[PDB]
Amino acid sequence: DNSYKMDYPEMGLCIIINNKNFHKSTGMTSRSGTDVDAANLRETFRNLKYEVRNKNDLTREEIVELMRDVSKEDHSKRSSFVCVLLSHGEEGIIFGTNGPVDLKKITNFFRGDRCRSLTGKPKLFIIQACRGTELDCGIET
Amino acid sequence: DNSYKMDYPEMGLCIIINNKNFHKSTGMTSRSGTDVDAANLRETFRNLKYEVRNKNDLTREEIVELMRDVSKEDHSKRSSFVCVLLSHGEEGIIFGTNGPVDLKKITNFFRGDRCRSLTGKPKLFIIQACRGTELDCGIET
Amino acid sequence: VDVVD
Amino acid sequence: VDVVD
Amino acid sequence: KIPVEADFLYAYSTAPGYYSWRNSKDGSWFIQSLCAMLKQYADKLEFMHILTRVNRKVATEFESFSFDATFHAKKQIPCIVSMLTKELYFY
Amino acid sequence: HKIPVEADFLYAYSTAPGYYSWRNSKDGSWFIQSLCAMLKQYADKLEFMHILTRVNRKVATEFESFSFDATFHAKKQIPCIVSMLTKELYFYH
Repeated sequence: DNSYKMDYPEMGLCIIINNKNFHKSTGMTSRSGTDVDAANLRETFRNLKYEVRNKNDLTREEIVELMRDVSKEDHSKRSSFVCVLLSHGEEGIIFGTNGPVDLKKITNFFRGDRCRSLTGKPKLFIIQACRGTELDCGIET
Repeated sequence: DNSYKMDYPEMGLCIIINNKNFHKSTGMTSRSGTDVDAANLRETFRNLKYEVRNKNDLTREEIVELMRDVSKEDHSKRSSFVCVLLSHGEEGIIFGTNGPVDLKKITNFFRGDRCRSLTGKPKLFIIQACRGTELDCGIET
Repeated sequence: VDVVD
Repeated sequence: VDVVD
Repeated sequence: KIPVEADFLYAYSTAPGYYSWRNSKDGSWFIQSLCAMLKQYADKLEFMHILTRVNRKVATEFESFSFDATFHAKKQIPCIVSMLTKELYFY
Repeated sequence: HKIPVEADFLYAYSTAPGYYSWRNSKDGSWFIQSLCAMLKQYADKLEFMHILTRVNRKVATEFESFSFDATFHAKKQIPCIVSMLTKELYFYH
């Protein structure tokens, strides 16, 4: 079978975590323009027939809680799963409003053995976040 | 221009680094079966019209020297560049016969600004090596 | 302007 | 047998 | 069995180790581009090819504008990481 | 008009970040075995990312480790395609 089966009754969930405002504790700036991102994504995946859920300004613990809860639903009639993360980050790390969370902790909930109603189905993670402090100066073509 | 231009006079180089025997002081096993890989790769890319160069049991220093040397060639009449690395490894690391090499140091030689006759052309790195010590237990399905 | 996150 | 890299 | 890490795809906005860029008014370069490409190609292109068009859009059409010379005239490439085992067509 | 210095790279890793990669003593590594097989069969028919996706499915479905060591027995592997490419890649005309 060369193509994923995408004619289940539902395309799947599309979870959007939109972190804009961070705790003074963290010294990270507000992420202006991300509401534009979050609304664009909502509309785009609505048009693809995903059941979209937008979440704003979540702590690390709220992110972990949500992803665990979501991974424990019955995805049996869903074709796929999509998660979008819009935040600050470091390499392998996404920020809740109050601190860092390992991306591996988020995605492990959806592992083939840990979320059986998504076993064999595409699990898409879309990550808008930095991955370090390197700058690409580019090259003239 | 949705597709790379692959009708230059030459498909390009295919560099195969085949590390099988490591110095005993590294404590690292011999990689039985890698000669089968290296010969398979040589034939495969020969049939694709790549100029193949096979290399065996290179030290840490020989790998870096080979990589800068190759990146300093004139790739102007070549469509692409292919490097295959066959060794032990860790996350971000390929092993020479006498020690570890950061993969970023190898690939940095071919950056768009450091290898101008490959700017705009696909640079393919094929890496057969470990990336850590985790085991995938699989899921029955 | 553009900024980094 | 299979072995790891 | 299949691997427990199979059938994931991680569409990163930027390459390992690098900053990712966001326009203060229009949103991030990556998400802007991802949505435009999905809008225009989700009914005709496989997802990897859509994502490749995203890479080209980010790489060619965006360049940072900043009052801070440190952060001015910079570029960005997204990073597609696929552990997928099949092709993906949304239609 | 510039392009990123990291653009137009593809890294075809044999295994997922953090994981062992597997090699058969006699036949070679699962990944290279499958990569050569898929290039042989599809380099004149398919775009390279779709070839590498076929490689992912071959490694994931047709291989499972056989080891006298129970710790290392019956394990699986998924390759990891990392694309900073900006165009489609066809090895044929």
